Amino acid sequence: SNLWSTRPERVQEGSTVLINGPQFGWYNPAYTYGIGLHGAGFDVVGNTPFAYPIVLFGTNSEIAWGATAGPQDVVDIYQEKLNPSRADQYWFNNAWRTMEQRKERIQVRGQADREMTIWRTVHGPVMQFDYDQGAAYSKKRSWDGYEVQSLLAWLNVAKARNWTEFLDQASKMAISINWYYADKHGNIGYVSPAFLPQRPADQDIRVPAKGDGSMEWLGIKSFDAIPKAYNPPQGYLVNWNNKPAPDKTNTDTYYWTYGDRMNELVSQYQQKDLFSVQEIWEFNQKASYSDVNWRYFRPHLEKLAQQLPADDSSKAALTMLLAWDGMEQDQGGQNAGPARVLFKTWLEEMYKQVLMPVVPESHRAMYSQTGFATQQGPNPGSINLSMGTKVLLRALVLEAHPDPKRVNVFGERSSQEIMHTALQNAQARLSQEQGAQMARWTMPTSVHRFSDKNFTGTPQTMPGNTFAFTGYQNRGTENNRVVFDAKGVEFCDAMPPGQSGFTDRNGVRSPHYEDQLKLYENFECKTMDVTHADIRRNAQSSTMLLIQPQP
Amino acid sequence: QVQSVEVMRDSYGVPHVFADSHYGLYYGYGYAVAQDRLFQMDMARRSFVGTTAAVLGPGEQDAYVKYDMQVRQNFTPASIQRQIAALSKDERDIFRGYADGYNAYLEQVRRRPELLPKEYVDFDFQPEPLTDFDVVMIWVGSMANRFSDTNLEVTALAMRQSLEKQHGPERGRALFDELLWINDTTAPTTVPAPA
Ligand SMILES: [Ca+2]
Repeated sequence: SNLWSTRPERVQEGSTVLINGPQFGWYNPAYTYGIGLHGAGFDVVGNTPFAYPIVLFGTNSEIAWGATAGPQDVVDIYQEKLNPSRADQYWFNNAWRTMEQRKERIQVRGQADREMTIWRTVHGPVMQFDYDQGAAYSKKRSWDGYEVQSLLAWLNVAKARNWTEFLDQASKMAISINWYYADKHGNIGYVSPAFLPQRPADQDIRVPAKGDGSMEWLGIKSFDAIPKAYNPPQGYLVNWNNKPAPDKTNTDTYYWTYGDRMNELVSQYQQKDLFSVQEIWEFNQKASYSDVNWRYFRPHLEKLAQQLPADDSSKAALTMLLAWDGMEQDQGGQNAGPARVLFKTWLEEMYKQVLMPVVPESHRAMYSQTGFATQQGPNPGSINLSMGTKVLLRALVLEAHPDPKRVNVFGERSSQEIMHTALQNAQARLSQEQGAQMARWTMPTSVHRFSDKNFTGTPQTMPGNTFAFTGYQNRGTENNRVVFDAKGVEFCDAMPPGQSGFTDRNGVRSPHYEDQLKLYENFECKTMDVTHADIRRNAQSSTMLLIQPQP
Repeated sequence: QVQSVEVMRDSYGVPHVFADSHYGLYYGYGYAVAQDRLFQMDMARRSFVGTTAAVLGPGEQDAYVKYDMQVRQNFTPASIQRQIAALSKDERDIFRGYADGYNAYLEQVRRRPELLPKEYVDFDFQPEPLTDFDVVMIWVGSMANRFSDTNLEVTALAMRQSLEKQHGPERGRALFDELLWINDTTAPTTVPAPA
C-alpha cells in the first residue's frame, strides 16, 4: 500500500494533494465501496474496503485521510512449558495451571455437524501443539479487548477538523495501522497509532517469548513512543509499507533494509523542485511498471564489464542489461527486451550460490523465490523485495565495510566472483531454453487479474466470473486523490471494476459493473460530488426510505 | 419516531445518504450496499464469523471446513459481545441501523424474486439476515487480523532450532542474525525526516 502527500509549497498551483493507493489484491466485485454520508454530525465523501460503517479513504471538505498496512508489532507468541504427564497443564509462575476450553460447533451442508475444542492459556488462545517437544504456542495480542474502540476511533476521525482532533483519536487506537493528514490550510501529517507493549531486554522480538512468568509484558508504552511526523522540512510524506520511523526495531513479520520499494516514489521527488497536480498524479504511472530491485544492483553491475577483459566471456548480456531502464515493456506479449528475463534468472541463480547452502530445507522456499510478477502464477496484491534479495543487499555492503562480530554469507568468494558465476549460469539456462540467440529471449508479460475469490479463500461470485488485462500494475486496489485548491475541495477516486456487483437471474449485469474498469487501466480518474449543492444537480436516481424505530 | 432517509445516487452509481440520526444514516447506507453487493457481503460475514461450510459445504478436500476451524480459533465471540453491549445508545445504532438497513432490502427479495442475484441460484442457497455482531466481525476479520495479527515467530524459532543443530550455538545464531536480523540496517527508508 502506497501513499504520497504533497505540501502547497512544493506544488505549482499551491494546492494540498494527497494520493493514496491501498493494495489488498484485485477482486470481483470491487474490494472497496464508495459512499457519501451526510447528516448527524457526519459530512464525509469517499470509499471504504468491504462494507464498514467507517470510511478509510476520503474527505469531509475540511480534511482528507489515507491509510496503509501496520508496520509495528502488537502480537506476541508465548511458548508454555507443558507438563510431561498432562497435556492440558502448563508451567506458569508457580506452579502448574489448567487450560480453559470452549466448544465450537461447525455447521456443514450435506453432512453432520463437526465439533472441536479450543484451548486457552493466561496469555491467549493456542495456535500450535507440539507434544514431543512438550511446548504449546499461545497468541497474546495487545489490541485484545479493544476491537470496537479501534473501530469507533476510526469512525470519529471523520468528525475531526484539525491535527489536534486527529491525534487524540489515534490515542484510542489499539491495532497497528498508519494514518495520514491533509487539510485545506496546507498542512500534512503522519501518525502510526498502536497499543505498543513494553518488552523486557531478555525477550527477542523475532522468536517466541518464554511462557512461564519470567518473560512477561511490563506494560503498555506511552503515546509519546508512537511515531508521529507533522509537516516535514522536505514538504512531502511518502510511505509504501516501509519502516515507520528511525528508532524502531524490526517486527517478527516485517524486516527492512536500505533497499526498499519506497525509493521508487521518493526518487521522483529529487528531480524537479515544484510539481503540478497532474505531474504528482503521474507518479503512480511510473511506479507501477518500474522494477523494485533494480536501483541497488545496477551500480553493482557497472564495475563488471570493466575493467573485466572484453574477451567476450561473457559480457554479451552484461553490457545490454545496462541499457535497461528497469521497466516492463509489452509487445505481444512477450516482454520487449531480453534484459528483464536475464536479470530474473540471474537473481534466481544468486540464491542457489549463496543462500541455499546455509538456509535449511524447511525455510528454503522463503529465500529461493525472486518475488517477480508473472503471467499465470498467482501473484500477490503487492510486489516486493523478496527475503532472499534483502539478505543479498545488506551482506553486499558487509564486504565494503567488514565486521568481525557479523558473519559474511559470501565467505570465501568475493562479490564479483559470485555475480559472474550467476551470470554464466543464467545465460546457460536460457541458451537451452530459448535458443543461443540472445536478442530473441523474452518472457511472457504479467497479466493483471481480478480473481472471483477474495483474499481469505472464499468465492465472492460464481466461478469463472473474472476480469483480466495484460500488463501488471503495482498500484492499489483503489486510487484516490484529494486536491485542496483555492476553491477549494476536489475529490477524485478510481476503483475497478465498478460500484454495483449485481447480476440478474437471466445473466445480464448492472450498468455500473464495468464502468470503472476501463477508466482504471488508462490511469484516469472520476470526479465525485462533495458538497450539498452539486450532488442534487449531478444526481441520477433518488429513493426515499421510511424508518420507525423504538428509542 | 418516524424518520425519513433520502438516498441519492450519482452518475457512476455511488450512493449519498441524507439523514438526521445515527440510526437513519446507516440504514440508508445498509440499504445501498444490499442493492449493489448482496452476495459479496453475505460471503464476507461467513468468512470472518466462520459459517462458510454451512452453505458451500465441504471443499474438494475439507478446504472450507479446515479453514472454518482456523477463523473460529482466532477470535472469541464472548469477548466481542460484551464490547458491543458496553457501547452507548447512539453508538449501537450505527451497527443496528446497518443490520436493519441491510435486512430491509433483503426482506424485499422474498416479495419479488426478480431482485435475487444470479450467484444465489448457482450456489443454490437462500440469503440470511445480517446482525449487528456480523457488521463488527467483517471489520475485525479483515481489519486487525489480516493487518494487525501477522505473526511469523513459530517459523523463525524452527529455523533457529535447525541452524543450531547443524552449526551449533556459536555459528547457528550468527547466521540467524544475517537471515532474520533483529534490527534493520541503520540507514533504511523512513517516513519522518531523520535529524
Ligand atoms: Ca512479536
